[PDB]
Amino acid sequence: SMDEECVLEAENKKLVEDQEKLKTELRKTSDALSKAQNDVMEMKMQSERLSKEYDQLLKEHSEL
Amino acid sequence: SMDEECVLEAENKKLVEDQEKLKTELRKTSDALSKAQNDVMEMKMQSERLSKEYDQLLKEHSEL
Repeated sequence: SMDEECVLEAENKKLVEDQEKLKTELRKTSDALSKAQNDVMEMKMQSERLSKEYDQLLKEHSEL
Repeated sequence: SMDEECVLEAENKKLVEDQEKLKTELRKTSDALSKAQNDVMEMKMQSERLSKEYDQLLKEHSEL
């Protein structure tokens, strides 16, 4: 009936609105996860580089 | 019409099901982010600690 349809329509508008909010939130959370995963990666290869230069410093002083 | 009603109904079902997919997906991502944020703090304190003894090691050798 026309009334049932108008209820379904109203419900569908609300669900689409909620889906937009949910997608937005998923998108932010997901970006944040990505950035954090890069930061952990960038700090590791940074840290490795640093340790190599550390050991090298020790050597510069162990071999004169 | 009854055709329209049946389409709206099908769409309503799909939207409710997708809403659950999105909620779970969000909950998982949020948990993963939580873990990665902890790893960032871990990574940080390691890298900074390393960097500090490196700067100290450099300072000890520097005066001309």
